[PDB]
Formats: sequence, C-alpha cells, structure tokens
Amino acid sequence: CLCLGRPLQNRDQMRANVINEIMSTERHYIKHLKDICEGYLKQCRKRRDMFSDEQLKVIFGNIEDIYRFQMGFVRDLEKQYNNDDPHLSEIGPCFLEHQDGFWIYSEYCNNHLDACMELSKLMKDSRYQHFFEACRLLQQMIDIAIDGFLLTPVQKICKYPLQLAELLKYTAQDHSDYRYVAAALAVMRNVTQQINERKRRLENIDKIAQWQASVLDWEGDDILDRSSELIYTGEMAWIYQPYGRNQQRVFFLFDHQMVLCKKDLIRRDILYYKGRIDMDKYEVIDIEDGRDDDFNVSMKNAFKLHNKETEEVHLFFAKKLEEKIRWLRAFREERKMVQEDEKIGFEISENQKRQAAMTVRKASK
Amino acid sequence: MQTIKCVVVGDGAVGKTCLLISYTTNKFPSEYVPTVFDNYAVTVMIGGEPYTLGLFDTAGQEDYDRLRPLSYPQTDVFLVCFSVVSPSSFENVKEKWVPEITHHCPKTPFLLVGTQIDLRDDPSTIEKLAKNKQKPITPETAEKLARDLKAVKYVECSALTQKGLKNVFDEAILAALEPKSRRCVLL
Repeated sequence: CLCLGRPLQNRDQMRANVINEIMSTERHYIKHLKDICEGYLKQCRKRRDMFSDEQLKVIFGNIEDIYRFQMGFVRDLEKQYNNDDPHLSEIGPCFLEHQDGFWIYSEYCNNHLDACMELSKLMKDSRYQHFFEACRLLQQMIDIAIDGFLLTPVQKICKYPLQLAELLKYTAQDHSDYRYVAAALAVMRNVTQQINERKRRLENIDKIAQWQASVLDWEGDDILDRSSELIYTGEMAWIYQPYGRNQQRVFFLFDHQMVLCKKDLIRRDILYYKGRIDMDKYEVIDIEDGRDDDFNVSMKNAFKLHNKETEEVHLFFAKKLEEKIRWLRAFREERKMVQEDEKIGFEISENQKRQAAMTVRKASK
Repeated sequence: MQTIKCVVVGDGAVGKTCLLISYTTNKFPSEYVPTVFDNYAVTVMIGGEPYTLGLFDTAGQEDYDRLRPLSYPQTDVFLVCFSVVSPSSFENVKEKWVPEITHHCPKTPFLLVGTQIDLRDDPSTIEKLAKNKQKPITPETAEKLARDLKAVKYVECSALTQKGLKNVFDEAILAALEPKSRRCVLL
C-alpha cells in the first residue's frame, strides 16, 4: 500500500468513544429535562395568576413523564457501563427493555406546535418574557430560550438511531453486544418512523374529509366513520362478478375499506363515487398468470378478493408486475394496520371528526 | 438581548453536525468527533453590540417529514447544506430542502453551504464517485443553483481544516440582520 491517510483512532477505541458519548449525551439530556421541570414547570405551577392549568398542559405537555422515563433509562445504562474496559459495555439490551416506554414521545411530538403557538403568544407580553428569562438565569441554563429547550425531546428521539448506527459500525460481529445493538437500532428506527407516521395520520384526517367532499355522487357513510388512513391508491381494471363487464376504476385503500371511483372521460381531475368493498369481510387470493376458471377469462397481473363467509368474488388486473406487487403489499399493510389498531385501541377522537368536518363547511357546504 | 436562530438542514451524512462541532469547539483534528450536537448559544458582536447566536442541528431527522418542521418556528436564517462530494445531496437541495423551508418559512433567508471540500482531494472519494461516472460539485455549478433558488449566497467550507468555516457563519449572521419580519412563524 502507500499510507497516505491522516491519523485515525483504532476500532475498539472508537467503540469506547461512542459508548462514552452515549452515556454523556444521556446525562446531559436528563439535565435538560430536569432544568425544564424544576426551572420552568415548577415555577409556572407556583404562579397561578400567570398560567392556567390549560396553558401549562399546552406548553409543557408530558415533559415531566419524559423526565421520569429518562431517570429510569439512564440508571439502567449506567449499570451496564464497564469501568474496567468501556468498550466491552453492552447497552443494546437497555434500549430493548425500554422500547414501549419510548412511545411517550409520540404525544410530545403531536402536540409540540400548539406549544410553540402558545409560547409565541405569551412572549409578546413583557411580563412573561421577563418571567421566563428569570427562570432560565436561576436554573443556570445556556442562552437558548424555553422554546429551544422544549425541542430537545424531539431532537433526541431522532438522534438514537444515529448513535446506535455509529456504535454498530465499531462493534465486531462476535461482540457480546453485536446482535443486541443491531436489534436495538432496528427497534429505535421503528419507534421514530412510527411516531412520524402517527403524526402524519392525525394531520391528514382533515385531508380525507376534503377528498371525500370533492368526489361527486357520494353514497353511504363518511370514510371517517370507519377509517383514518389512506394506505394506497391507483388505477386498476376489475370485474365485479363472473362473466361481468371489465370496468377501469381508481381504487382508494383505507384501513377497513376500499373505495372505487371513475374518472370523468374529459375532465380527468373529476371523480365519481362507484362503491366500496368492506375489507374486514375480504381475503386476498393471489392468482397466477394464464387462464381463469368460470370466471372464464384470461389474465396478466391478476388477483382476487374472496368473501370469507359467502361465495362472492372479484377479479382485479394491474398493468405492470410492479403494480400487482405494490397492491398485494398495500393489502397485507391494511390487515396489519387493522390488527395493531384494535390491539392498541386506536380510535379517532370525536372532536377530531368535528374539526375535519368543519373544514369542509369552510369551502362552502 | 437580541437573538439569531440559525438552523442547519440538508441530507444525512453531509457533515452538518461536524460543521457545527468544528465551529463551536477548538479540537485537534485527531480527536473524536461526536455524532450529536446539542443546541448551542454564543455571543457574537456586530455594530459593537452583542447578539446571541443560537445554533440548531437537524441530524437524524432527514427521513421524518412530519418531525422536521418542529424545528423551523423562530428561525432567522437557514443553512442549506450539501456535500460537494455527494451529487445526490446537491440534487436534494433543489428537489427537497429549498421547497420545504420556503413552504414553511417563505420570508426567511437561507444560504447554500457546500461541505466536505477537503474530500475533493481525497483519493478514495474520487475513485468511488468515478465508479459511478460522477465527480464532485464545482463552485460554479453551485453558484448557479444558489442564484436560481434565491439563496442569499453560496459559501463553501471544510469542518476538518476549517477552510471557509468561520465565514459560513459570519455570512449567516449578516443575512439574518440585513435590513423580525424575516423570522419564521406559525405554520
């Protein structure tokens, strides 16, 4: 070789460096949580003439519950730290055994922008500017205002995958931690993706009401009666019944139900309601290329939806192979989302429906 | 005491955090560089008057489109970072970052920041790019994109050698104060 590179620390030392960074960023993080709870929240709760209950809940949300989680998470990390040989520390299991607890960050992220809205309002008023500056000076925090500090849980829940990836990159395949770190990485990526996705879902309720309002000749109940997420959409041909006519339709898969519409022949942005399939009652049979039994057609890129209890059956045809596959995933995906939801009791709120539906009466009727 | 909130955005692995770390600490280049940067305040003087510059990283947020915007309120200036040795990060400036911040913060100035300029000279970087018939982004090509996208300007730095590094931040500070109005709000 040639040795033209600059000084880099060896792989075990880099692992020791990362472990130390993890411990140290967790202690600094909990110090920020404590400074929020002791320096701001406790002082605000004392001044009942300046902050109502509702203002406290809006501005601080569950920060105190995050502080509490983090006390436990830090104690457990520290117990795994190996003083003799830091690089031998095994922290993968700490993340794995606390994984459900990270779900409190979902509520924090969903309500953060309301927090920002309220604080901005209060910061117009010099009574509160001075109060908040006072809290910050007495808790001895750096000169970032309270809105910055309230962003730290959001940044934190997004930093763990990165830290665990860096730990993995310096961990040999035979380390007692390798497979635990790899699983912890996967688990924490999933926590964050699921927080992002739950947030999207709540923000898009509005859009589902608006979309439904733009579709002409709607029949039957609002989509938000049973569903709260568009999973997939595109264009397929289908046959409703054996020997029936093949119609081209645009299908919209939500959790629990698939709506079908027809585009206007001229005005391609205009959709006409044409019905819906109750996905709770339908299994997806994957059909193989060739020729179909009465039914009695021929087939390229095809699958079937059988009714569980009846003999009812519908044939679908995508154009490309790429598209048959994408739809089969979207069907596994809606079964998956339905199981997880009923398991967790994820309802869509009553006032959430009233908010979404109020948006429709803004753009007339 | 007036503040400038400066938020650094861009693709993952373009050296966003290395940049912030190298501006705010004075490390030997052989020392370990944390993967994480905590929100940082420092006093800067302009017009003989003190301002607090608040520095916010967005690392790890690149695939989370509904969490990213939580960082944007109260921003006075954005640094939109790409690596000069990653053409896909440059394409994303145009396809992703500049549309996002202008949708949420339409009156807030932003700089286009090329990072990792030391890697233009690195044998392995050059060989790996060339394997895919690519090569680094040139300052000319980037100046052109900065003009098309309405960036205050294009600045380039290396967090490793510090070439151009303090100037990135001086230009950020200037863009932020050039004659609250420009500050991002409620979105």
